Amino acid sequence: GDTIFGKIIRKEIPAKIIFEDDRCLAFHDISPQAPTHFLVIPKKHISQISVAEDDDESLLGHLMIVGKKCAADLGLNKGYRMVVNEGSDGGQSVYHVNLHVLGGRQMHWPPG
Amino acid sequence: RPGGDTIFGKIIRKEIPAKIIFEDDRCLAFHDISPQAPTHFLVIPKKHISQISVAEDDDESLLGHLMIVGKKCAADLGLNKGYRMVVNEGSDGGQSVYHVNLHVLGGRQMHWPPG
Ligand SMILES: Nc1ncnc2c1ncn2[C@@H]1O[C@H](COP(=O)(O)NCCc2c[nH]c3ccccc23)[C@@H](O)[C@H]1O
Ligand SMILES: [Cl-]
Repeated sequence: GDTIFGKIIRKEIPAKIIFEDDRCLAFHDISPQAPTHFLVIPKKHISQISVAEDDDESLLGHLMIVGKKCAADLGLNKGYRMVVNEGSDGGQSVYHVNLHVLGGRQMHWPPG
Repeated sequence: RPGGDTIFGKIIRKEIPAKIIFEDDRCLAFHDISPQAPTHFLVIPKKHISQISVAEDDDESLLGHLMIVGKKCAADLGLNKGYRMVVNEGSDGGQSVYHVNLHVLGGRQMHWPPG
């Protein structure tokens, strides 16, 4: 079913958009866990990484390339952490695939 | 040398031991020596890329392949309740081996924030 991230893609509710193309959208997370914390999501509604199809491989990599380019544009020259959550144990909060990018502070270990 | 001389390049060339889960022409999945969850493994490209910040545009398929392999390995390992994937960049990310590596962690509740 639809999620709040679908509404964001459709521009029905506001978000602070960082980057957009024909197949993905990057925007700041509304509940930031670091001084910079944004999401990169595909426009295709893949609900979770566990159901991603083989044909989605380059799209998923595109999310990471967009994410790293956005991180550089946002000044994260000391580094950052990328996260994808799956399911209950993964703490996934929205059932639309989303790549978190967090930086601007030391990220710790374990990663949750 | 194919893979470079980080410890992950050594693992790729079978020069240092690893507990391998899956291997193909593009990548390798193997268990982390310092697990942070009951299941904790890594998926790495066989092509040496030092860190995500220097990945090239044409690396998209390879990077996505790491995630597809990661999720397939997670299912094969019975992580039916979910898992977390992590890629660390640089000092603030906590990167400690400069060869791109995707962590897959599961078998317990992961917490927020992710470090
Ligand atoms: N022979 C070997 N066989 C198998 N695994 C090995 C290994 N040799 C090292 N490994 C693992 O390779 C991973 C590298 O992951 P990152 O570069 O993302 N650093 C994250 C940790 C961190 C190190 N310092 C930090 C500081 C802050 C946050 C996180 C960290 C670690 O989990 C190691 O256990
Ligand atoms: Cl999530």
